[PDB]
Amino acid sequence: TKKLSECLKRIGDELDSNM
Amino acid sequence: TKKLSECLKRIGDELDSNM
Amino acid sequence: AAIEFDEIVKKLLNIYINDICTTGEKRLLNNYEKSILDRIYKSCEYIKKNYELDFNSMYNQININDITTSDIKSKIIEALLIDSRPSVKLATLSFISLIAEKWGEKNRAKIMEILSNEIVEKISNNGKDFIDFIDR
Amino acid sequence: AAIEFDEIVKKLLNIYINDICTTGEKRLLNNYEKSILDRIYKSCEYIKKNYELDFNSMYNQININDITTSDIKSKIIEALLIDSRPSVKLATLSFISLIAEKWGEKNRAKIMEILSNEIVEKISNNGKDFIDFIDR
Repeated sequence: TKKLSECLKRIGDELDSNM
Repeated sequence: TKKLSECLKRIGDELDSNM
Repeated sequence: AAIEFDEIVKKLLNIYINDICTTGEKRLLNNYEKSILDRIYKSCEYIKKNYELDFNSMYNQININDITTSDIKSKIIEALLIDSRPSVKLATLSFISLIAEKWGEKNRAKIMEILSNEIVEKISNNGKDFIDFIDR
Repeated sequence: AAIEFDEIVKKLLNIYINDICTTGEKRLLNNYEKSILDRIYKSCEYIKKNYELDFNSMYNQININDITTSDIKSKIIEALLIDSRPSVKLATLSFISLIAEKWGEKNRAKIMEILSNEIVEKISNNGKDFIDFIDR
């Protein structure tokens, strides 16, 4: 049901993915 | 005994004194 | 563990968000509201600049003494009680601006609890004459 | 009497002083603290710029619904509960920045009560790794 927790994790994952 | 009330009035008086 | 930077981050976040909130509040204002607010800045900074020595002595009675709040409120409001002149209101506001300017490492709430409630209401009372005193 | 400008003045004073307080808090910081804080601005604005559409949908669940606070806190903190990564912390902070950016006519306290207490503590926990993620 649209978990903001899952979205924030997914955003955080794409963040540290770039180096 | 140094009333801040009296000082603020005196400051306010010198303020509107200038026009 | 690496905990020597925890208090530093904690302090910066309570500054960043407060500055973002202010930006958000300033964002939902029209050109007129922005014009009036700008006049307040220049007006209060002018007083604190030309009446710095006066404010300093008043500040030394309010600050360095370890007395609880609201004592400060009743200390300052007396000028607004007798004289409801816009000049007195502006002078009072400039003084609070000085206090907030010197209490940087103190809690933000310690300054806002002085400004809000009954105090900000009195300065706002008949504020049309207050604006015309500043915007002209 | 002339009372149609009372609420306007009242709103501007709760903006002016808050902006002065922020200036005072920023004034008592060294060059290092200022450097870190500056990195936070550019970092969060970068995320809100490239993840605006993601934040918008998350915002639409949090905002338009008439639900009491702390529900929002438990709604957001869950990401910080499982993952204590600096990337997640930064993503979480950027989202709060968006909320504070859109709630300009709402009370400042409604945003700060979400940030302060337990929430700001978790983001600060092991903040040395948080800074190194931003300042490098």
